[PDB]
Amino acid sequence: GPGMPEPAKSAPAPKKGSKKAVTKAQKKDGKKRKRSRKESYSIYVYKVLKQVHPDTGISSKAMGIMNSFVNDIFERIAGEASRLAHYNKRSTITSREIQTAVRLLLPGELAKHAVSEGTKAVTKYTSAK
Amino acid sequence: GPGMSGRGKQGGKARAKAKTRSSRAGLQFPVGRVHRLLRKGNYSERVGAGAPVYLAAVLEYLTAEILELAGNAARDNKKTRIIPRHLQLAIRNDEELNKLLGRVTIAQGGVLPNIQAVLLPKKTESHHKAKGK
Repeated sequence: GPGMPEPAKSAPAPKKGSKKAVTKAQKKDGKKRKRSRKESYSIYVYKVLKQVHPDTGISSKAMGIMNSFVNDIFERIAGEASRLAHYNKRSTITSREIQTAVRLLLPGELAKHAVSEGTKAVTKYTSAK
Repeated sequence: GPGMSGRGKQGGKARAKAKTRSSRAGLQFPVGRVHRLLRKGNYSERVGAGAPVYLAAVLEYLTAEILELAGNAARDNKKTRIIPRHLQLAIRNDEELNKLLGRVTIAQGGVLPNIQAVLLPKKTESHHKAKGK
């Protein structure tokens, strides 16, 4: 009856979105008309340069050398991750074996940057598109 | 007055093009290609989805100290851009950059700045005056 108090209701549950139709994905493999530069270490060359030294640019030569410098240790990291997978009796490299492979090659503060703060930085890569 | 009539013959029309997708075109991001670069490298049988992401974080730091010291060398030499001569200096003059580039150097047995005591060889007993006749 109307003399009784109305009980406290929860906030209304949001309506579920309709099933969006999955369209025909256009072929972006082997494309000739792109603005993306050939995917290489150049990504971070400009990023960390502008972050630390906003007043200072870089040459195409110096960029190419920094890419080579990273590749020479990246090859070793891949080799160590492969070695770890072999000792762990795996056919595949894990998302953890790569961290250890880097740590083994990078003594002292180099692992604190590349591995410890590297693992903290994963949150940025998952949150941002 | 009256308009001109169309030809009585049928067909000969241009065929209608297929309708384009309703879904909007996304931007190209690089980490999905880094996954394929790891596969092309053939490091193992399958590449985990997190592997190129975690390696991208590693890669950023792998030249961060190179960029820092090369940019310091550029500022010191009053240059507008980093050039190969700044890398020749920065690499050779810093042992952590010698570790980042190529062959990893041994961390222990590194030279300390404070003068260490010279470890003298164990001296033999000095020849005392021999007893004469």
